[PDB]
Amino acid sequence: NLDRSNDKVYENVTGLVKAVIEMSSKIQPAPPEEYVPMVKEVGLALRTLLATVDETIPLLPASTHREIEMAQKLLNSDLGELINKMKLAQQYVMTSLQQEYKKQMLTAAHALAVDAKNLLDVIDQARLKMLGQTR
Repeated sequence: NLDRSNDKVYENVTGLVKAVIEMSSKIQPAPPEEYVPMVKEVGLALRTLLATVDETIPLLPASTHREIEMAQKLLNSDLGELINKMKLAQQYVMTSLQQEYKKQMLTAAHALAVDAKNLLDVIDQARLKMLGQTR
């Protein structure tokens, strides 16, 4: 119901989600020299999203602000948890425990994606309350 043609928030949340998805789908058959740069991708995507959000806050109801900020905070946290796991799977490279730590990357990542999506919903709301939509 909201025109997206010039909605970066959306556009960026979409990138972040894709980054995750493509990483989580290429993860199992892959080596560290392949999944680290993938994770870096997620980061860059997350970073870009966050900046965009920052500039958007100044144009949304002071009310919402707090939540959006909290939501932002989570996203960062998530990425970290991901990076930690990535380091782990990186350590136990060719071993009996690699394919197991990778599954933890998967979980971390998926969380990131879910929260990224919620950030969108929170902001989508601000946008609607601001544009003055009915009940």
